[PDB]
Amino acid sequence: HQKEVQYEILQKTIPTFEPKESILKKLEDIKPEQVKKQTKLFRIFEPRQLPVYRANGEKELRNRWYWKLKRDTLPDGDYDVREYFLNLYDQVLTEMPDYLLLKDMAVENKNSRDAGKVVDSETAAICDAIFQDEETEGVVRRFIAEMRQRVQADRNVVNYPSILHPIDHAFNEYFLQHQLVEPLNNDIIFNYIPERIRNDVNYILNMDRNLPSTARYIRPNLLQDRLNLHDNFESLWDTITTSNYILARSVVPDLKELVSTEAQIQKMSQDLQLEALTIQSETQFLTGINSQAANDCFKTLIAAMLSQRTMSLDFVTTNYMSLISGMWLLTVVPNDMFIRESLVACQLAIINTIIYPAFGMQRMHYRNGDPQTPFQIAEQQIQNFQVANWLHFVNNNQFRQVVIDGVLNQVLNDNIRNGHVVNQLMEALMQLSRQQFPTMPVDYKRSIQRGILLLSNRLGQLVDLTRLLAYNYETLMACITMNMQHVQTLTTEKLQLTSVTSLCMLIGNATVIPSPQTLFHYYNVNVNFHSNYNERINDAVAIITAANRLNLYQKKMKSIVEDFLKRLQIFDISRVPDDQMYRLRDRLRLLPVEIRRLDIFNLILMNMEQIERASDKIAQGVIIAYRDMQLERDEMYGYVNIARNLDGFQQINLEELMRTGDYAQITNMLLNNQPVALVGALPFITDSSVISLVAKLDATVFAQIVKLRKVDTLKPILYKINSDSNDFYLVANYDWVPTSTTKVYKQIPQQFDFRASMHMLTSNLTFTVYSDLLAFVSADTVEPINAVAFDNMRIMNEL
Amino acid sequence: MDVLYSLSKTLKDARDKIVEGTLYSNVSDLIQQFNQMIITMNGNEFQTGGIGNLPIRNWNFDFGLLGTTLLNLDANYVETARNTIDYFVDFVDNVCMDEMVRESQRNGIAPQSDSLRKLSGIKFKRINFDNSS
Amino acid sequence: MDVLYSLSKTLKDARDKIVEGTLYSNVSDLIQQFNQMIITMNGNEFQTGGIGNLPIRNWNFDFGLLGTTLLNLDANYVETARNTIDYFVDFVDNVCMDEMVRESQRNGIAPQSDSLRKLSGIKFKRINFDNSS
Amino acid sequence: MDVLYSLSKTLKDARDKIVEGTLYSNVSDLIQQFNQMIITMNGNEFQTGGIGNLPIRNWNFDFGLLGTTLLNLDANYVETARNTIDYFVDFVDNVCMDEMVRESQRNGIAPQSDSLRKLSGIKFKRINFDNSS
Repeated sequence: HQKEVQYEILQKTIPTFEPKESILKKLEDIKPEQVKKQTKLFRIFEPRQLPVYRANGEKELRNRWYWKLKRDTLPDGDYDVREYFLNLYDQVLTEMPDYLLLKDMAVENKNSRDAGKVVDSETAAICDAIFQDEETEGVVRRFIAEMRQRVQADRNVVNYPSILHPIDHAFNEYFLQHQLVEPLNNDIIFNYIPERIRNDVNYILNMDRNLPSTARYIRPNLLQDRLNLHDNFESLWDTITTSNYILARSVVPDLKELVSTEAQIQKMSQDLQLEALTIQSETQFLTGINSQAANDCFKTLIAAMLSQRTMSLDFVTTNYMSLISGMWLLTVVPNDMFIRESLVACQLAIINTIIYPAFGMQRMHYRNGDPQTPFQIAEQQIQNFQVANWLHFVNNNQFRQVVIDGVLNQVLNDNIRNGHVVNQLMEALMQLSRQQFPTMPVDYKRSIQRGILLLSNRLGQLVDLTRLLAYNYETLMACITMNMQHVQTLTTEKLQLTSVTSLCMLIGNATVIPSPQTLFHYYNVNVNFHSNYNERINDAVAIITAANRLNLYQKKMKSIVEDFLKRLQIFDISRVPDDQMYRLRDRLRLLPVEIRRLDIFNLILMNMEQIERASDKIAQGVIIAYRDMQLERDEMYGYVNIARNLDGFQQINLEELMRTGDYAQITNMLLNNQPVALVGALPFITDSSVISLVAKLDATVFAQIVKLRKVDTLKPILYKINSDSNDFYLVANYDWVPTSTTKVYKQIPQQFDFRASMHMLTSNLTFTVYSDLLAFVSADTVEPINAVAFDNMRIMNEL
Repeated sequence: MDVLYSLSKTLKDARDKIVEGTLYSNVSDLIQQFNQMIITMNGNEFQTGGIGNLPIRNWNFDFGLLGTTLLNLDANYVETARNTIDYFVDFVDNVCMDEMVRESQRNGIAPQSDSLRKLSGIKFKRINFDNSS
Repeated sequence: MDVLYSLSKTLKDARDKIVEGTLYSNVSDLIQQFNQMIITMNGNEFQTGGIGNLPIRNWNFDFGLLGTTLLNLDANYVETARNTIDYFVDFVDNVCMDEMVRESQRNGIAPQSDSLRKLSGIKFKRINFDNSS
Repeated sequence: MDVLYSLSKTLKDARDKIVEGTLYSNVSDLIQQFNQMIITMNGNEFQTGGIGNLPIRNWNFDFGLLGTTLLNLDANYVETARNTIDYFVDFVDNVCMDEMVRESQRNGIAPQSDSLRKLSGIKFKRINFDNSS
């Protein structure tokens, strides 16, 4: 019970989904980055006809075209405006197209006299409106009637006329100029296959498909780990290795034509003569020796080596057959693939139960934490060449590190790959079969020696098994795209030495190699996971950098990191330690932003002020000047208390006033009638009443600031006095200058200019984008009987 | 002096790097700095003095930003950039000449021309970038 | 001239910046410019002439692009870049030598060698970048 | 030598480009290189000068990284960067002086000072960047 409690305490800090196997589905549901196509041009502005007024305030008989936000939904408060622009950045990133084909958006130009087309239907509406307008220039009208698209099918190019606001043109032009589609051909697909599988003679790869010059594809972002999650992220790395282990288990092949379990069990029982001994565990000795255990051992070993997930050894010391099999396990599997305690325990059991007793040596008094493993001490303390040489190999058979195609790989000693070292193992244990075991009881000695011979006499089968395991490991490792970082994980995969015995005693001579489709599926899953990892890193970094550069100080990067981890699809975020979350936040902060997202952010940042000042429901500030200032004459309002700039006034930032809560300065200035300029995104009341101006109601909207110590309810008055006012006669029929003591800091809409809005958008006429490159590869395999290893000899030679 | 040097270096980099056909990645940071300079200088009135025979000159800044969305720079981009670059270069040269012809005894290291004194304000500190000469 | 200078400047920057162990962020723009130069020059045949004792040399460009998927440049990247850089430097030196030994009364400002006249076509203007000398 | 030059070049760029008010885009790559240098040098002990009257200087590197979150550099960023740059510049000057005063008949081209010998290791090769002098 206590063990379960402690293990649950440890596991609650690991974001691994509790039904480990289910992780496989979550890994295989990750698809390639969804290919986004643009259906209409991106627009933030539209041309709109607005009434205009003469200098005397009388509405004119014609409307004028101005640029207005299509969706005017900007909030009040500077911080809220910056949050709105961050949301706009997220929207643009999510809806950013990966490629564009303008012909899809091309529509008939009604006024064209030469069968002209334009992109998009909004451009057609704008062009018709300008064409029908009476105030349009004759030259502009004739150009609309004559402007033409140019479709060059031989060159695969299309140019269309478009009407776009300069910001809209900037966005659409960036989309057109920076598409993610690359030309696709058979050379690209052939090089997409892992290089070591293309060189493997056991796999026949053919290109029985013809790719047109119009074929396209999007390159996966296989950038290596920028977060270095293998370093100082114990829980996240545990989860990553667990997911990789599950996937590798899914792709490891199944053994065929194993030795009959009944025959091998009877052989082992007859040789060991357990019933004749006095062992308290007579039945348990041969339990777990079956074909299922052998397959489980094969899968566990190869998957653990592929995922670089630490393994623990579970064995019963009294079962010396398990130790004899563990000798082979330590011969073939690198010693650093096991948790130090398990390796030490297994090696010490082997030393103190078999090897040292064999040579009449005093049992080793091994001290935990010794820099030397028990086998390292035994190598120096044992004089026999066979056993000492085998011990030397087992001591020095750690993984070697090599970078292939930019991917770090953990590779085996060449003696493991060809299976030759098994001979040495055999040699060593053959010596152990001839040893006296000086003081050991003779029946137990006979049983131990006969088990040693049980393993020894399978030399050919064990060489074949070692070669098969190494070949499978290499072939599946060719499909790994992320660096194989070796880290001792928090939790391990428990490997039963009885399963090792099953694999050693039941392996036949049926070569089983990964299917070409299995290799392609494994490589595709790895590529999808790596690409999603990189893309979500890019998204998180872009959003964090945008929030910091937008001065969104109340933004919590914790939510961004949680969303990033959730989109990685393999983390239960509820079990991520907080220190690791904050370390992830810091490391994400240190990364630079990806070029495309950074360019989009630069566009939004440079156009922020123009977009905000185009809003009709927020003003940029309010000047309280207790002198009487004439109402300005503007074509958009008539008379209006509009400030073109804040020059000549002390500026109080309303956001800073809200954040600090110190209203002493503002209160002192309002009480003493000190001219000031309150700066910040403010809602305003449009007042068309001349009587309101005479009553001076615009100067009565600031006492609530002092009363409530709030600035969120500040709604300055913006007078709009023109002939449409019910009391405009007061302006017209009397000799006076309309004045006010307050002005609203706001901008005037930009006029629509046809010359500045007409652009030519250029794209390709058509192409087809492909996702599964490996579907273009016809992959066959040789007969397993004829499968060869790296040394050009058959994987299994016992035949 | 730092702001004046930054203006001059931005203009020199614009002349050297804004060339037809060049990848925008070769000028992205330069275009960002140039747009920052335009934003900081916009809406400001400057006067270069009438000391000696140097004529009084007035300078206004109401320029638009440069594009940032092309894969390669074209002729239109270069001409649009040059129109602004010529004005900015003329302003910088006139400010430099106005500062070069003035001297003071109490504080000779501080700016002498009113244009450079204005440019020494905090609001122009944004223009400052790489000081390598 | 601008294209030839841009080739020389790109090669000098590749020699100086593409070094083992350097961050890819230190060369991203340089790598993009280098790859653009490779794309533009690939598939083109040049001849540096036999004027005087200068030997006739034929230049063919079939080079792979430099990778863009590293965090720090390694030995493989540097060697792969250096082979191409050596070939391009030899080509540029030969083109410069061919141009230097030529003159004309009519259009002596215009290119004289066949290689530089070919490089004056629009299909090479993409190579053009920072002109700071 | 290349690592020492890269240290000096990074420090010169930091002194010239990390200035108050400058756009972060003007330093972003430089900030990445600077942080790489800080990470590489952190946790390393150096000793310079035991020949002639050159004093024995001991150097420890425990510095925090520069931020990447600002739009324009401010006073705090510049002060932190300046402190780190001052320490690194003093270290580089002392290492250069230590190397300049030594000589060898056999391998005079090879590093002579222990600091440069340590810097010639692989663990410092990451510091290497643009070699343009």
